[PDB]
Amino acid sequence: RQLENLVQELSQSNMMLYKQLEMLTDPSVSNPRNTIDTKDYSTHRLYQ
Amino acid sequence: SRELLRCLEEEVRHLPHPLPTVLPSIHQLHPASPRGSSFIALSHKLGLPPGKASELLLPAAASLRQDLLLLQDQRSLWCWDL
Amino acid sequence: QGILNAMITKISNELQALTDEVTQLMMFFRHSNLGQGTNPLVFLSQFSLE
Amino acid sequence: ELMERDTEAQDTAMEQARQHTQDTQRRALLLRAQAGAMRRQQHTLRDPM
Amino acid sequence: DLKQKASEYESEAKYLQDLLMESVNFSPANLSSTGSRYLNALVDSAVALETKDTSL
Repeated sequence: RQLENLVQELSQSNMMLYKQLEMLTDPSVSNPRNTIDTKDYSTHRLYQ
Repeated sequence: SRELLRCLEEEVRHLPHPLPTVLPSIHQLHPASPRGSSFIALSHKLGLPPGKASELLLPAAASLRQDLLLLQDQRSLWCWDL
Repeated sequence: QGILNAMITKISNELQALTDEVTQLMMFFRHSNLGQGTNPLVFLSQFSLE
Repeated sequence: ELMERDTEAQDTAMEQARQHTQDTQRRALLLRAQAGAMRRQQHTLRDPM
Repeated sequence: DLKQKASEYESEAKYLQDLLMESVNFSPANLSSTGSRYLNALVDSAVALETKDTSL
């Protein structure tokens, strides 16, 4: 049980360090800057 | 303990590589992005002064097209009667 | 970041010390083969009572 | 117009410099925030250690 | 395009307001009468200039 307590604490440490990695590696923007984005439909209307 | 050390290590190399998941159509008009430079260049080639309202590019350019159709017909008025 | 790496080195030394203590404590409980008096007589269940 | 071009050479890049400064100082202060957060993790584990 | 950009400007205004409160806890109502008057003067000066960057 005494070792299991530290196992729980280390697992808590591992999960709270797991939860920080995915926030810094989010591909929100998905050369994309050179091309006209289809989501940016204002540029599409401008071209049309 | 080794998994904790690996978590610290994988946290180390992710520091050099802050992108917020915000709407990108307005954000691409910001001049810091290269798309902002593209939009200011489009304003330059459409007669809009630099640093102006980037959202009035489409009303102005179509107005330019409205100006365009306000020219060629006059060309016919200077040609057929010619 | 340099101070951060120095203190991660400190905490890595702490984790190596924790693993050292764990390895020090394994041999008392991996001691299941007490078929002799030569080996430290740790637990009674590691013997044979016959 | 020539010295207007000279001024616009800095007018174009001043926003980029400000953006670089702000983004670099935010990604620099998150190093200290990380250091504090897993110092908290260090002392959360260290007393039971 | 105008309706789309109006919705986009609403979204960006809300995002920047939330960024303001989460960063320095700043709201338009916190400034005094002269501060709000200066803010509105810059707002309608930028309206008259139809510009996006408020840098000098």
